[PDB]
Amino acid sequence: GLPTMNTPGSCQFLTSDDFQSPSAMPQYDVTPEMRIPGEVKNLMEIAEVDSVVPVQNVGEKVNSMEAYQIPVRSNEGSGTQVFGFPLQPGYSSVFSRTLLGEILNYYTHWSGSIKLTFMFCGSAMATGKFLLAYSPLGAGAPTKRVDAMLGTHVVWDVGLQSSCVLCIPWISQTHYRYVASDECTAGGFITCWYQTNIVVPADAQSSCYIMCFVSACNDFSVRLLKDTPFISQENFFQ
Amino acid sequence: GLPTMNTPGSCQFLTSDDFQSPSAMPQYDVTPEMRIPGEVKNLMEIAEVDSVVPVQNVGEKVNSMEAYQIPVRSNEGSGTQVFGFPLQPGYSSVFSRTLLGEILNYYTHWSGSIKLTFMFCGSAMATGKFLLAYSPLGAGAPTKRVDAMLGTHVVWDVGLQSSCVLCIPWISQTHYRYVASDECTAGGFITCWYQTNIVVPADAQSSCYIMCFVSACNDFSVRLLKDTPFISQENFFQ
Amino acid sequence: GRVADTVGTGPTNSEAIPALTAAETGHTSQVVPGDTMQTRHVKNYHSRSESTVENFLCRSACVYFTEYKNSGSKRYAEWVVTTRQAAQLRRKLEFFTYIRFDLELTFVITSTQQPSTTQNQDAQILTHQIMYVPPGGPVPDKVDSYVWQTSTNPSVFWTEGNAPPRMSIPFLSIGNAYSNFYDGWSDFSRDGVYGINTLNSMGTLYARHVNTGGTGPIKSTIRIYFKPKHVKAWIPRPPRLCQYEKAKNVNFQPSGVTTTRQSITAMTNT
Amino acid sequence: GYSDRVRSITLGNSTITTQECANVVVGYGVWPDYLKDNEATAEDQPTQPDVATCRFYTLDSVQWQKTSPGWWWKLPDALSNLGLFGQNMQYHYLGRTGYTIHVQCNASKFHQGCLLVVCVPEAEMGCATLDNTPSSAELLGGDAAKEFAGEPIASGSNKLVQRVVYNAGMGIGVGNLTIFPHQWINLRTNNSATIVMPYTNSVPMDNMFRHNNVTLMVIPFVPLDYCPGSTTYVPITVTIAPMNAEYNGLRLAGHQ
Amino acid sequence: GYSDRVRSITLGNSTITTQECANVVVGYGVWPDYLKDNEATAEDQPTQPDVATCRFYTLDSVQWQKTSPGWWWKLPDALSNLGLFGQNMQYHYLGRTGYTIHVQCNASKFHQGCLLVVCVPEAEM
Amino acid sequence: SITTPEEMIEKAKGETAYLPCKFTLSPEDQGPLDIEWLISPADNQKVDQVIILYSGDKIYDDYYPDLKGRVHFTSNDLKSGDASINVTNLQLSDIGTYQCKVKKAPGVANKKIHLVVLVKPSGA
Amino acid sequence: GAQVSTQKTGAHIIHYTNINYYKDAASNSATRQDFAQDPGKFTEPVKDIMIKSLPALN
Amino acid sequence: GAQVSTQKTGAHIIHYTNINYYKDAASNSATRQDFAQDPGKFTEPVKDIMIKSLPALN
Repeated sequence: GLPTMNTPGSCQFLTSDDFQSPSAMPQYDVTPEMRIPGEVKNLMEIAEVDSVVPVQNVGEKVNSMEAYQIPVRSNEGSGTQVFGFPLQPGYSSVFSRTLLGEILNYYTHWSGSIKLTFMFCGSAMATGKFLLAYSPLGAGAPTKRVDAMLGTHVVWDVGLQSSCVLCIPWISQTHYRYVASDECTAGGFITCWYQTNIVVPADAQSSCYIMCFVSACNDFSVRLLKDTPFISQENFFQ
Repeated sequence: GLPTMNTPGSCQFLTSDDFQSPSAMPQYDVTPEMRIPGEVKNLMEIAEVDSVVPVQNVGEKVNSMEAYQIPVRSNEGSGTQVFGFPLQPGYSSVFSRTLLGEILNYYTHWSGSIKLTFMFCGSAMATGKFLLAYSPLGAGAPTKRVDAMLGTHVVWDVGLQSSCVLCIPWISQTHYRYVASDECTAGGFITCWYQTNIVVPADAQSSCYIMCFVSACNDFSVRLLKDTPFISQENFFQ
Repeated sequence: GRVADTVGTGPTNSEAIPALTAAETGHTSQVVPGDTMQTRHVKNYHSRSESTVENFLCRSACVYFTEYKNSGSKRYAEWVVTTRQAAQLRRKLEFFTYIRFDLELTFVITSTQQPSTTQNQDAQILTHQIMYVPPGGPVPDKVDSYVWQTSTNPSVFWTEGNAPPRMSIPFLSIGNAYSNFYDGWSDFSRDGVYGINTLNSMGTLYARHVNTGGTGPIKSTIRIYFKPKHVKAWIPRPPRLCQYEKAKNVNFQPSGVTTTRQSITAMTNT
Repeated sequence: GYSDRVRSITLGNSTITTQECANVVVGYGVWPDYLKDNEATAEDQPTQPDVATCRFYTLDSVQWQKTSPGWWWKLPDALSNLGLFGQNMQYHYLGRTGYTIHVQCNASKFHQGCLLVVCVPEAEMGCATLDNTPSSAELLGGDAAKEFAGEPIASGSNKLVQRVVYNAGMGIGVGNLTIFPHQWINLRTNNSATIVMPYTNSVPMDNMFRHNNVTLMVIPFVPLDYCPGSTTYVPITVTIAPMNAEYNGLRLAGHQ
Repeated sequence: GYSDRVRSITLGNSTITTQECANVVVGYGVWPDYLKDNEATAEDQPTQPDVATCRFYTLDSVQWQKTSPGWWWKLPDALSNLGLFGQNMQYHYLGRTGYTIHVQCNASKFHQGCLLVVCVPEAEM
Repeated sequence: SITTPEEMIEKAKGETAYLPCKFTLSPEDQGPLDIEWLISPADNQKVDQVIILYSGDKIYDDYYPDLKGRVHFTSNDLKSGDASINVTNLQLSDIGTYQCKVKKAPGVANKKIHLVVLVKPSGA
Repeated sequence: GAQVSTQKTGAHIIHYTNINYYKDAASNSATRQDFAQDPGKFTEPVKDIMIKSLPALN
Repeated sequence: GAQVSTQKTGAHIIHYTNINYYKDAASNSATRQDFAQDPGKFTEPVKDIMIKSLPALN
């Protein structure tokens, strides 16, 4: 016998272990592989696909299609606020059930840039201009347009090209931020303001809707696998 | 199965063991390293930095800044003693809480030479000369200047260069000495005497203060890690 | 790794003054014995290997222990992972302002039968589960919870009598180093608790009995041992003088800078 | 001829001279510099103001009395209300800087005394009340110096700093503060101390209001003494210049 | 494909888009630039903040009524309370700048009206 | 944890005391939120008595006959980090030590407030 | 892919063998033989070099 | 017939050894180092390429 000595850890079952083991079915011949469309190699490939944001998640609107609709209308002034929410892509109820959010909730750390695409869905006769703004943390969320304008922003002019992209760049003191809510790694604020009005001719509807989409940029990644808080169980199903 | 035989020591947990072990987090991607100033590779790099000695550690003076101050004054004679303490760099209360001492109290053995730097902090109008002396063991500590003079010593003349270095060389029958108190490895004695007087003009203070610093020479080393007697605990903190 | 030799020197009479300097400058003098006395030449072979930062830090230490029972009220243990509840390892780490390391975790789990009146006790062997929940993961609120299903949380299962269970953890910070000290706040208004960040957040450990054994009551104790590995460290500090008071802050009771002796020429301690 | 006691330091539209100096301490051997591409994480283009902010600011003076325990200043915060350095702190999420610190105190050849001048990274201080942590007003002097105490601060149910000098507010031995970058101002040798401090942190950039990452401390080890008929008012004066300053994350002004 | 009606303009952390534009007028043929050595008179080293101040600021909106006579804005002064451009105005004796001005007004294919947009050097009133 | 866990507050009879209990959550704290306020009166030898509870999305009053209708939460939104309470129409017989207990597993925190009520309205 | 390295021995060389078994670096054994040193950043952090045989201030 | 491969390490290489012991592929250890990606089948599944700087519809 070769003289050996067992180390601590001997005979434990660690659920993330990677060891060989004898097969119960010697020489079994697996069914050959087929070329199937849509092969997935990495979960980030899913995260980079756009999905629809439920921005208007207020009261009973989460039990209908209205949660995905952002109201806009012709006003009797300018510069009022359209929406606002925080950059908490895994923890904000705005973001938590998107494709990006559902993947994030299996991880502890996230890093990288994010894209918000907006699509105007009024009639072709409606025109308008909007200010989309991101304000890094440290001073709170902006309350007027003249304070939102100081941060990073895009002025969207509505026309033949129906959609506009706001890029939220990675601006952080750390290389990563937590998926859970945490003030040391606060993300900042996203808001939208009327730059000019919505203007329509007679016999066109003066109320309209915008839709928002989220996805990850090519610089995005996640760390430290964990269990999601979304699925649960009291007994084994039947 | 390869025929093997377990040796004694199998399945023990020895706290200073060095074995591989499976990671609980497969393929996790650590945050990249940053260039941070002040990297430390070896605790001796700390020991070679000077720190202030509490020579006047008498009574309530340990609860003030006076513990670090060595009194000198203009006398009506010469040759009286200024201070004395033993070369017990880990065990003497004079030395035990310095940088050098705090590192020593994690070790069982010490070897090498030591430097004591003195800085005169009287007024620029004050002059004086001092004898700094080390007396190897075997005959007890000197009680007069004429006995201190027989050993190894420096005569410090106070002037534009404000500081003077006494080197305590390694003179021992053994290659190492114990950090704990032990008569077989006694270190000897350090004393300081007035060589001439402190002399000042009128309208200058006739009392003054010296400060002492300790560090290790480039020949110094330590052996056999242990627990320090300085930190303790009755329950887990909260 | 060796220490420096001693150069032999003879008598001297010159303008060179190696032993006179100015400590005001912040510089530590580089004097050796040959500067101030006649010395022989010495071939020194002593080494400094036992005081590298790695060898100084890489020993197992118990950071925490707790208890849980097979019946009654406290059926599982729960511990937020930290180094700041045990004095000996905290003090060693706080020699440095910033530090990177990996960890080796070892668990020492032992059990004791408790006094009772139950007759005919024939307990079977006990298995234990230890689950690690990263921060943000859901936590169990009872010993029989779906959380113990551990689809994505690493868990170790271990039966009494075998070798102690052990696993490695990589450097886990969102920052480029762990910070042992933080002079600031987490909230931008600085009206909160001072000294709190999340650069050291490591998660939670839960431990339970899988089976109850027999009809009698049994209490177990789990001791957690941390050994740092692959260490890098920066910005040395004065070692902690005052005794530790709290786990989450540096609060102290004032104390003298050392202990006393009788007089400034006294050769012994008091 | 030449003398190694004289020194001039020019930054932006400011210059400082001294005729009785010791040397200049440089950090941990590292001179300050801008953050490089292969260590950056924030993606936006940084602003680098470069003379509007990298220049000497002189703070309010402080009196050295025979019983003074000592003083401290948290560094980003000490300059936070002061010039365009303050304005850039107020308008940006993120900032990065080093410093040139210069401490001045002259007195005659008949005065005596000795001060330690130290720059302490991450000087997290303790509360007098063991369960509490100290309030902001107790820790942040804000362009006015904060004072140490001679005796222990009494425990109550307060939020005061445990201020006693021989533990440096930090539960340590004050004589061991020489492991940090430092000089001594010893009245018979020297009337100035200068330390060049590089940026130090566990992250590449940080918020400047939330976190004070270095603390200047000035502590008399040998008390001020003199004889009657000599001048009794001896001030100490600190001047600080940020070096290689950068800012990221522009938005509306404030800290909340 | 392509269309000469669309335009994007990015400065600092700001960007502006438009889908029905005409062209871009450049001054008197001269694009803005820093002052050169052989035309300088002030000897101190200038500060050049470069993204903190060179970016789009949006002013308060104004209503076009059927009887509106028109509006004017003096340029340094319009931005004088506004961001780090305002702060640098407040802390310095001397300043030098050009501008990109962008005026926006949309309405339907059923509205009609015409505005002159002019930039007047030295408009002493 | 809770911001200032040890403090003392002085008010006069007839005025209404604000007892601040503001807390911050760690990312590990993912259990359900529990908020308890209990009392140890100075005059009386009864000790550790619940006065007001909050659990499972709702409040529970009516635990201390003495403070009946005179103990309420001050925040419209408690789970955002505010568990402060108001006591009203203060009299001498309530001088004591109030205790605020916030639970969200794994995390647990408490805060002790020593309320002194004085005869005359005067901080001396 | 074994690596051979020298053991710690006394003065007045003998070797040992290692093979990594796991897929992550954090599983490896400790790094106990890094004996580099650099004390000059803590001692002597001065802008002007100070030659030991000369006066420090002139 | 040992295979040597690189471990997962940090950025600012170290190797490990494996030998298969069993006769079926299904006995081998997991395949944890396959880092290829191909998101263009899910993003951009359009017949006509869309150049990012141009209008999408003309």
